[PDB]
Formats: sequence, C-alpha cells, structure tokens
Amino acid sequence: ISPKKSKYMTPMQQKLNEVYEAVKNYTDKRGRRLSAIFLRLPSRSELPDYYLTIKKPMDMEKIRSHMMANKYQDIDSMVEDFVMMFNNACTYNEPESLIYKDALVLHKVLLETRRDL
Repeated sequence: ISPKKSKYMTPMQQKLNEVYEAVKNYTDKRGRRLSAIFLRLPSRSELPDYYLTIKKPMDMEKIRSHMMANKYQDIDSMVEDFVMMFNNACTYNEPESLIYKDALVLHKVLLETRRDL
C-alpha cells in the first residue's frame, strides 16, 4: 500500500516527474521501453535470493509513489534512489545480461536528464 498522492503537484514534484518520465519513457532503436523490468520488483516469495544479494531493494513504483506523496525534498534524493536501483540490477545480474546493459543506459539517461534540468 503506497502513500496517498497529493492533490496538486508542487513545482519540485513537477521537476522530479520530468526526471521520472524521462527514465520511464526512454526507448532503444527497436522501440523497447527499457524501464519495463524496473517498474516493479518481484516479491520476496517470488525472488528470495535477490533480496539477500542487495542491501536495499528499489523499484520505480516505490520511487513514483514517494514522489507523488511529495516526500522528496530535492532532485538529488530521487536521483540517489534511481542510482541504487540500477546499481542493484548490476550487482545481481551478469554483465552479459540485458537487464544489466539496460541499467547502464538508463543510469546514463538519468544523469543526463538531471544535468539538463
């Protein structure tokens, strides 16, 4: 159960949402939306080994709900959560894996987007 969304979006929320959407909406040459696998982690019952391999689980739905509850006090705090999520993907998965490679690309999209705001 996620925190209740706020009525209007603060300016900070709008700025954060611009970053969130840039990462969510990014597509490769073949139009594949790289974010799909990062939207929601499987549960502990579904992927138990994962949760003992990384220190702090993160997915985009967690970030989104925190963002929509007006809980992020600045851009860097959300960027940190995206970095942790991509770092976690590169920890658990092999460098030869698609998920790992997509994590490197979206990490770049993330930092470029912040840079350009």
